[PDB]
Amino acid sequence: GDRVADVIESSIGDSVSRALTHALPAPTGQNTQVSSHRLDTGKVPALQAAEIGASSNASDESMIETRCVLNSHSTAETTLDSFFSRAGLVGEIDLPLKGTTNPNGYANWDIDITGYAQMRRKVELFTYMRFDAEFTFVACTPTGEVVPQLLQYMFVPPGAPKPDSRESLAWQTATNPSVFVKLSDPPAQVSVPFMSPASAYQWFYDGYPTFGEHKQEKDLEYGACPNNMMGTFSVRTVGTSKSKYPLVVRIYMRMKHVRAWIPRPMRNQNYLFKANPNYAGNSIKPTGASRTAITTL
Amino acid sequence: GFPTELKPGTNQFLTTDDGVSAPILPNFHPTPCIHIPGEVRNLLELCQVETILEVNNVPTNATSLMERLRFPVSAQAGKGELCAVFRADPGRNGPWQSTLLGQLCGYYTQWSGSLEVTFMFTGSFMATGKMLIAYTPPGGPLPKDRATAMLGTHVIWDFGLQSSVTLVIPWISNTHYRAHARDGVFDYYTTGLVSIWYQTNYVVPIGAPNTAYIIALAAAQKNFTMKLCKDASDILQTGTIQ
Amino acid sequence: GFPTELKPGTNQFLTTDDGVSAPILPNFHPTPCIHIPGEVRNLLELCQVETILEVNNVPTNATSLMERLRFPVSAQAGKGELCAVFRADPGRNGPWQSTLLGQLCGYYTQWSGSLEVTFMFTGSFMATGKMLIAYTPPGGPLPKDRATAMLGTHVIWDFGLQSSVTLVIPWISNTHYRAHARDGVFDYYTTGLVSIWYQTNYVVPIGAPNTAYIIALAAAQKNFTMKLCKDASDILQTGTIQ
Amino acid sequence: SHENSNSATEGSTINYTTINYYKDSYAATAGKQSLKQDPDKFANPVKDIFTEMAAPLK
Amino acid sequence: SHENSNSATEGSTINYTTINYYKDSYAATAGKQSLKQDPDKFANPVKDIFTEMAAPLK
Amino acid sequence: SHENSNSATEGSTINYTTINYYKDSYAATAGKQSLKQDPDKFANPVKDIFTEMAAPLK
Amino acid sequence: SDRVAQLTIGNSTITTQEAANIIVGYGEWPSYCSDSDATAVDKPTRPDVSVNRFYTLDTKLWEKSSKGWYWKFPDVLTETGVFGQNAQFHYLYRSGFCIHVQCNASKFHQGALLVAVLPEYVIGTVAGGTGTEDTHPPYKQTQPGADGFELQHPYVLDAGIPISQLTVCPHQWINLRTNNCATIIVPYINALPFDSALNHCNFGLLVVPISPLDYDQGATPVIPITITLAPMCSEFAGLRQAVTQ
Ligand SMILES: Cc1cccc(-c2ccc(OCCCCCN3CCN(c4ccncc4)C3=O)cc2)c1
Ligand code: NA
Ligand code: NA
Ligand code: NA
Ligand code: NA
Repeated sequence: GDRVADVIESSIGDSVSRALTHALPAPTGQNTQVSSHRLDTGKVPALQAAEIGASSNASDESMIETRCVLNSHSTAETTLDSFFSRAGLVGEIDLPLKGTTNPNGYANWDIDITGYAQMRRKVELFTYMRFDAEFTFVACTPTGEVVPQLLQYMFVPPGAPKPDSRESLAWQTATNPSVFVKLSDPPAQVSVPFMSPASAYQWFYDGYPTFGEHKQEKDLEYGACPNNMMGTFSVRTVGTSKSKYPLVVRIYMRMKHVRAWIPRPMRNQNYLFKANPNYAGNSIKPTGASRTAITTL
Repeated sequence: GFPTELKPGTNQFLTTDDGVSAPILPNFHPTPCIHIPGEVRNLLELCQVETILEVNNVPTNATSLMERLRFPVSAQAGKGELCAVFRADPGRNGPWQSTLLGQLCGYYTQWSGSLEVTFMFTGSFMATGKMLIAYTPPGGPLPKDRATAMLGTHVIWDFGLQSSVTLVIPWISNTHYRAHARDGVFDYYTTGLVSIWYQTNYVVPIGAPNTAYIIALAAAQKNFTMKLCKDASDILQTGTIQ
Repeated sequence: GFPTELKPGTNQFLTTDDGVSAPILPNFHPTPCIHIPGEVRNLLELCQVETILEVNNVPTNATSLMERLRFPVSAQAGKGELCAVFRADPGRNGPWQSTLLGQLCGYYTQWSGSLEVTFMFTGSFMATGKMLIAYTPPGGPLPKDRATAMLGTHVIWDFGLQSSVTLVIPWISNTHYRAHARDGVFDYYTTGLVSIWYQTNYVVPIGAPNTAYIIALAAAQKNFTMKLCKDASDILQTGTIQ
Repeated sequence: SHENSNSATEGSTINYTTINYYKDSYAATAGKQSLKQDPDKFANPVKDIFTEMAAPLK
Repeated sequence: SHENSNSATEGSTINYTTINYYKDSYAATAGKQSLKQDPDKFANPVKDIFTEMAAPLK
Repeated sequence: SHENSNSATEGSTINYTTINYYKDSYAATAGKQSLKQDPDKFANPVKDIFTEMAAPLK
Repeated sequence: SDRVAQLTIGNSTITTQEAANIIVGYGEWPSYCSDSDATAVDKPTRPDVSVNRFYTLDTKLWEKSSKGWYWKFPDVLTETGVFGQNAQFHYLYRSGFCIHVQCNASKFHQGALLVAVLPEYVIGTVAGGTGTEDTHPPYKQTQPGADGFELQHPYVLDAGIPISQLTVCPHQWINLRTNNCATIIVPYINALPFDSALNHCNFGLLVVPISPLDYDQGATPVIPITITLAPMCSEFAGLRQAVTQ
């Protein structure tokens, strides 16, 4: 039991996070109300104090004489799902015949979508994201030709054995999920759930994955968060003998049922590496076009 | 089996098709979602947040990039001299590209709504002055003088305890929506021009800097909306990202 | 026929797709199901059953394999000497691989829950002693001495009629679930360390063995669960099985 | 339908209207989201709110 | 539906929720199983149960 | 159905009867239109209407 | 009446006579972790007053050529007072923060500092200038401790992102002709309920002059910028020996 006053009256333990703002319904743009001339003292909408950290509260009505306008313009297309639920390229995998890369009829791809600028820039607008996704696999030869070839795609989660060859025992796929499909068939397509151990994936992790000294040789791990590493995508031509055709697999991701937190400034320098925000120091360019003088167009 | 007949579209892969696809992990249940601050529900929420407008988008050497974030004002000769100008077109190349509004704008083909630019004076407390900021709707050429600019929508700013002032760029268009404006026939969708002039003069006493800077912050009004989702004009990658 | 349109996914064979397929034997009725003891409904039922933990996983020659099932304690010099140590990571290579919990764990990508290890003393009835068993949460390096280990979660075991004691390895993680930990960035999901020290000393009178053994049995607590089904790391076959 | 509740948005302040043929909800379509917005969370996160008519620094 | 009851789980302590288009129930999907568990059957198969607080050998 | 109202004819004096399987109404079929007609709008746009029996220039 | 203010927490009190209100990041106050959001089972320790108080950790000098600086939280405090100790002895940590950046001058000086908070502020490198070398920032740069660290290229925040858009984050400005301080309250921000105060920095505090400091010869040229901060609703769990990293 409790008895001393400071304990009885303390707020230690309040799990109810007080919120200063609440969301309101806004299916259309706000309307404009009629307004007239105002010649008042004390009243001053135009003047602000940006130092406070808040945006201007001044509206059209208070700055000029406005008419009434019934705005029925929809706000539907700017929802998270509307913006993100559009399949975009996130991975390309080659399976050549005579080659330097994967001349063995199989390949392993770490599931990381940061190798493509269009998609990457969009998701990096937010710090945390939680979503389900629809993946589509488009296969064909390097010329875009379709050939009678059977492939096997297998999802290898962290801890599961990664195939080391076209004949690896791991292809028995007794528990991992696999998709067998022909190039002649339409693109393969499946739904993937939100799989992180965290409540959300995060495109930015300012920290290290482990404890200890963080010496030069371990700096490759700064910013690496296992919670974002969902596993490997393995593919092979289904046979004990090398395929007759060179293949290319394009991977498209379409997010759905999206939630995002903490908006961030948008990338303005070319991307260089998947794992980090490194930029070319000798080519730091302005965010946009420039002109000769501030007083000329 | 049941009599069916395949129609055109069959086997096609539309990247924006909102369909149903087989689940790879049956009976899998995602990690519960705890509370995380700052959840955004609609991009329009972000468009109402003011970000810095690079009105002074002239310096280009790395060492001077930070200078683009602010432009100056200083004691003049009282002839209603011009201080600066810029197009109001938000989705057009220029000053607006530095703002989050301009960037998000790039992912949409059409937009509609009033805009606002708040100017913050960062001179010394002892500096005073009055500026005339004007918005010239389409059709009006760059005002040659303050008298001409004064004929459009404008605000007369007086420096004081309130460091900032807000210029509202009201929605004045012939069409309900504007596509991104650019030189050519698409200049049809131009929003107009914004010019800043000295109404009085930047006055300062002995002992205070003769030059101070103004920082411009821009965002959208609550009647702003965008439509027809598209890919942004920039692709931030040269070769493959490794 | 009825207007249909094929979507992507058509003709694909997803091994985990839970679909409907034509029955080969119409009107066939299976042999009735009599009562059979020991029906299991969920793998979690098995994870709560304790199996032997090979803390002493050092001997490798066939003739000594049985020695891995137990480790020793014996009269010391009373300096709070260290008896044994092992990582608590259940789905990691090491001692836990000998337990059914560890094996079943291998078929799942993520796990969550508290663990328990029960130690049974098999020395003579006349042998006595007190041991300190500690669990060091992530971040804490292998305790250099008993004083350091003592700062974490621990139990002080006293030998007596009750042959065993239970160390609970409470769920203390930053994430709701841990993936299988291993050297590298995945050490992020490590559970910690378990160290055993002499609190007093193994005391015995004249006529009784100066060395006795302890057998460790480990299982999961009732808050334990696993998710994201995957294939185990081992495939017990070399060539074709004939 | 009587399916599993494994959608990434299960328990969201904005309800969705979707389609599905499988027992796992995450297989469902994106559907329509609810149109709520909270601009102030980012544009006006001030403790003591200041009116429009008044001068921001009293 | 009005089908045959030839499923391998016909008459199980755990009921299932499945889909089927054929007259033979075993063609049906795996569906959802019921979440009952009896750990004690294996973890605590003792005749005279012993409390947690008390010492196991009285 | 409970879909979006993005059809080019949303709010027309002539109602339509259509089919659709998507959440966006413009994907729907053309269907049947209503058979209303207003010839006078073009054939007889006169202010002071003149009878048939009478002579048009009184 | 919005200019004057007093912040009292623990055994510490801050006053200011030229404020610009207070920002509460993402519109919500710090709070302790609920029983439904939690996952770790051990009973947490909540030291209260001995750790949730104001700590004045560092002072930098604003010069006509300063580029700007940043600090990482909770890194800045991991070695200070009772908070530091708790952060070292425990694996799990969580808390909010009240940040109070100070900088006064005279009615004859001028300049504007942008004070903002950026969650998961991941630092990047210049990649060898040409962008061919995959370099990485060293520990002393990602977790600079209390001395903070100076931005090499403030325009892109040393991370390839425009500072011009940093205002999308909780922030305030210190415009000398207007105010002499910034106050920002920040709730715990992470995708997990608790985390290591050593391995993970939840956010970064940026102080960057956007409008250069200026004054005439004869006016005090030494214009300090001091950083004071207070943890809020601190919680610790997963106890063992102390660890510095
Ligand atoms: C049956 C089957 C066959 C082949 C592939 C798959 C498959 C592939 C990927 C799947 O994972 C999709 C993961 C999407 C999010 C990936 N993330 C989450 C966070 N993240 C990230 C990247 C870089 N830095 C930080 C985070 C990512 O790249 C699921 C199933 C399934
Ligand atoms: Na037939
Ligand atoms: Na599918
Ligand atoms: Na027909
Ligand atoms: Na079939």
